[PDB]
Amino acid sequence: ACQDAEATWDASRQIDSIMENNKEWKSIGVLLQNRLEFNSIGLDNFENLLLIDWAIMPQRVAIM
Amino acid sequence: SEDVINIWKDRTDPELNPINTYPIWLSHLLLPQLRFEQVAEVYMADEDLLKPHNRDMKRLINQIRRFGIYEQNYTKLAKSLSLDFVLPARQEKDLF
Amino acid sequence: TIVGSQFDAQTEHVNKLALDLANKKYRKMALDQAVLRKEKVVVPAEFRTEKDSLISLKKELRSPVYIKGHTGIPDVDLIADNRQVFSIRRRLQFQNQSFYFKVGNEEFRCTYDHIQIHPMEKWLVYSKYRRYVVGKPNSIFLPINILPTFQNNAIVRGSEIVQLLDGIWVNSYNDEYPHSIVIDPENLSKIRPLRIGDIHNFLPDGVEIDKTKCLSLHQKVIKITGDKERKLDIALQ
Amino acid sequence: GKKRRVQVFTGSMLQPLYRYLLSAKIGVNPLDLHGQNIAKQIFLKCKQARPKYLQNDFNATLVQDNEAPASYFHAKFVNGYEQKWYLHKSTEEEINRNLKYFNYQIEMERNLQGHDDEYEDEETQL
Amino acid sequence: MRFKNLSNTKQVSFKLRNFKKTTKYRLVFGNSMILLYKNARFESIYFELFRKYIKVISKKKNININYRNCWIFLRMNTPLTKKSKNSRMGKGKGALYRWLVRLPKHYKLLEFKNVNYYRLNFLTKKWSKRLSLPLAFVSKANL
Amino acid sequence: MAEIKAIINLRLLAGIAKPNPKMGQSLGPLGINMMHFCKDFNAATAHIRSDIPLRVQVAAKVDRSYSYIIKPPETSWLIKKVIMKEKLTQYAGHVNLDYIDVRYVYEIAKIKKEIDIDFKRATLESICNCIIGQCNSMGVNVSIIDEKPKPFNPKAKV
Amino acid sequence: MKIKSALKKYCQHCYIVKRGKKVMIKCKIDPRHKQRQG
Amino acid sequence: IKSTLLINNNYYFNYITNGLDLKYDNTFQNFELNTLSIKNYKNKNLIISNNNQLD
Amino acid sequence: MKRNILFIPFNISYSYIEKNNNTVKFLYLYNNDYFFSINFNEKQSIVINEDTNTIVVETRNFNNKINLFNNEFNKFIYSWDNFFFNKIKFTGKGFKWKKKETNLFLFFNRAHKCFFIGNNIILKRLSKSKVILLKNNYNHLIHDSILVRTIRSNNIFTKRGLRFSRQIILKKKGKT
RNA sequence: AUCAUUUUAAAAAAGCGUAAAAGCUUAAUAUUAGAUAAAUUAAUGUUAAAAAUUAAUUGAUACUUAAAUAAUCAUAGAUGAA
Ligand SMILES: [Mg+2]
Ligand SMILES: [Zn+2]
Repeated sequence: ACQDAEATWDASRQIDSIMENNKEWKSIGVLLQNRLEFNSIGLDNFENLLLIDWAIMPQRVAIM
Repeated sequence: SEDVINIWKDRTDPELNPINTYPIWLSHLLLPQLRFEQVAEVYMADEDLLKPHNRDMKRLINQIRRFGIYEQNYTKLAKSLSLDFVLPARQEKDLF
Repeated sequence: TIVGSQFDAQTEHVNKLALDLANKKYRKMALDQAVLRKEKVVVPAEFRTEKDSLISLKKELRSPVYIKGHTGIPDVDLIADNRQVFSIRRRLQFQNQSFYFKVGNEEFRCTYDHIQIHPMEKWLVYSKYRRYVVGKPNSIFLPINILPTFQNNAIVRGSEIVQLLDGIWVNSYNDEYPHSIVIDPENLSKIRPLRIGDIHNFLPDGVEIDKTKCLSLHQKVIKITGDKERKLDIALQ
Repeated sequence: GKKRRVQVFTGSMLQPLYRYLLSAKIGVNPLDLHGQNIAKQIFLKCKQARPKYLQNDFNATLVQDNEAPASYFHAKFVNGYEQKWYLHKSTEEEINRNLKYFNYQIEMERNLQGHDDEYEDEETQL
Repeated sequence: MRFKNLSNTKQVSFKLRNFKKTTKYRLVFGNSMILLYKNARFESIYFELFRKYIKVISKKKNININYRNCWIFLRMNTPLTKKSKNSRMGKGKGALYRWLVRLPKHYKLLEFKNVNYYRLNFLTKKWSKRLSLPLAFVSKANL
Repeated sequence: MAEIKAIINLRLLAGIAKPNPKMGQSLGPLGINMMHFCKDFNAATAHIRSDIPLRVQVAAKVDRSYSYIIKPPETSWLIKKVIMKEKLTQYAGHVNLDYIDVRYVYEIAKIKKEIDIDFKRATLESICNCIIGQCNSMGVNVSIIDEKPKPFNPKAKV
Repeated sequence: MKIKSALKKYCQHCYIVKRGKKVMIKCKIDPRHKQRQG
Repeated sequence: IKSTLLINNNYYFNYITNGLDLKYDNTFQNFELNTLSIKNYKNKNLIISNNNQLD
Repeated sequence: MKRNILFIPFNISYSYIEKNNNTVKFLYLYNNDYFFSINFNEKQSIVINEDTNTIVVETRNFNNKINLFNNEFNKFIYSWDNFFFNKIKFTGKGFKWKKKETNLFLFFNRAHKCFFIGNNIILKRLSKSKVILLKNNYNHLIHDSILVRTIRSNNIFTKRGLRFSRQIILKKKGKT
């Protein structure tokens, strides 16, 4: 019953909007990248259902 | 000199160990590295057993960048090759 | 590849989207080979007259059309544009899909049977079709399309499926009829291949086989080889 | 197939552009958008290119000068010539014909001095 | 002529001073085919010149196919007699020197089953240039 | 001058580099001193066994200058050691008979990575997948084996 | 030169030139490839 | 997502022809040291970094 | 579209003029010695740069003659206070010349006389195997330079004979 | 046999080349500038959403399938355009 919807389904489509209208996201994001050092990724889609606000891998880490 | 891999005279022979001792990515080698071609047939049946790991995708794409160049170079051959000569065939080659 | 390896190692986990997607299409197609899409197609056109000769049309880039009818039905012959005709091919579904023709308020179902092209000149001569009516038998071509199965044990290793027939001719008596046929050959083997009667037993009630076209139900489609090593060891020894 | 036996030589008619240069100085405003990238490409052709067809003392540079009016391409030739070409409006093609307008003359100056500034015929065939 | 006793009997057939026939072409066995496009006397050397070049296509080493590729139906039909040099007219009919095939307009010379589309178009063009006849190549794709 | 005239692949023993006349056919007409050349080779490869054949490249230049570069031994030769055979299959794919186990592949890949300049950017999965395709062309397979092999010294043309 | 009614290009470098009703081929490499149509 | 969050941008570009001038000195170009934010997102020569010096 | 380019030297200074009616457009070149004008149709649009002394042209009329219009216009201006130049050589055994006041004497294994006489040129010898010509028109030069060439030219077997200093030379093996 | 890796991209190569090597060019591709991407048809009345729309045509450009029309050439004899 969910077959057709999941085909076209993608969570990453939300990225271009959240990159604009969320200052809480960027300002701490600035700190993660510029100043300190980790293998940060950014918005990473959790099995096409969520997009984690900030994450680190392969350690399966989340900063929501 | 009872050396198996030792190129350096100074070093010693790295000895075997249990397979669990090594990183996981050796396990992805023993499995049959599929083409992207059979891999779709797997997805046609949704065989949960055989499915590619993540690194497989890069190698499948490099089959696919390289297969596109195989056709473009074939079509030139099929159209410009003198009838005296022979084409390579695209089927199996049963010997004996 | 398109990104350096050093960055890909950080993002090796990302590629699940790649493989999780290909689950969806190739499974969807593999199960949707059988079904006609539920979408109406229409072809505006005009009647035939004795005035409109071929070569007159063919400078105007129209085309003749021909329909063969069925029991008790009269034939119909029409005029249409070429670019309509090729667009009708250009669907997936061309072998069987139901196409209508609107002359005026009237509509005439049809199917594709074939087209003739003038081979030395390579322009469209005519576009031939076959009538379809609901309450009466109607010739259609049901292609056979075999799925892969990693559930059988002989199919997986060193054996080869052999599709001796591409499709089946039948007679349909109802509105919606199946596009094609799909088979799961697990229970098959070298010992028994599939035969047409194994299909005749499994069809809807509105369908029947056109015995006038086929030879015998005991005819067989899918055949399976033996093992290769059991040959190869014997070949060398 | 078959072996060529006629050898057509095209070495003497080879006339590259940056050959009579001694130096170069790229100038960049970060406020240009058309005059930046034009100078990017030239700096490559000064170093990415081959050193045979350049002088031995050829040194090209790049500097970010916010104070300039426009991004520039300053240049210096062998026999004394020196110029500047701003780049906020021009193209890469309008520049080359200026370079020919110098390089065509330096031959007329150096040949009179006796200098063979030409290449062997065997350098590039067709 | 008479097909009953070919080798034994002596054979004669009328030259046909204006013989024209068209036979509606259609594929039966396979996918692609070559067909003739003009009434003509098809020799044998018109075939034997480009006989190998079909084998190189349809047949290849170390590959086995169960089904059949080519279907040919050519047979000789016309004896093509002739007189000697210094012979007056009358006093009978001439003698033999060859045999041929009188083909109609739309004649399936060859019928193919899954053979390389790209080579047959390269073949039939060269075929038709030696022969100077109009020939065609057809595939179920274009139709 | 610094411009590259030519490139040559070679094969050499580590400490027995010597002006063999069967290498002057390549380096003769370029005017390179085989003696002065082989000196700088044997000097570097003193930390390597002398039985082993390596390979090297030489960017021969327009002034008959040179700049030698060293690479690991031939990847095929290394496997013939483990496999204890000298000659491999005519055919490939159809005739598959040989067997290595992964636990040496993981060790001979390090050979390539520790030395070869091309793989400095690369990971180990990458390198290990390179030889498996080289193994498909040869009649070789990767299967678990508990045992160890015994020594063998497969030939090299030198 | 050699008069070919049916002209033909042997090498890629061959090219066509038309001087009035006159037609021919020329090559920058092999001067034997050149032709005329008559 | 990195390109928006950078502050001290340092645009770079190559002037490489081929690695033969570097291989034949047993050298090469590193990117593990200072694995940077961006490499060749749109312009397939550009690199961006924070470090005002980058060797 | 091909947007042809008109070079202007540095010694030259120019102006561009139009009517109030804007139905006429023309251009004026002016030097210490000379002056020269030429118009542009309503269908030719124009762009100018003082940065390069180059002018760019589009043509809605799609006339292909403009590509020749350039070379005349370009060279006709550089023909003011600048020369064109060319150089000639030879290589051989029994070859020589002698030079006396734009009257060049050639001795290349020929029974007859081979004088070359220059009307309104410059000719100055730099070595035994080299001589430069100079003149303001390019088309008279080649007619002046090529007459020297036709006495002996490059053998296709050996590069012995005369030749220009920039040319396509042919070679063919012989007597291996 | 047609694997695999590094690459922004690069064929166990579609070809020339070599005693074998070397060396040259296409496919695939980047930087910069110039620069084509324009017109439409049919659907569930109004409520999902930091978000996502199907079937389909015509036309500009390049690759590709190819055919048709028009002009030109496709050597000419023997009393003199004929
Ligand atoms: Mg390769
Ligand atoms: Zn040519």
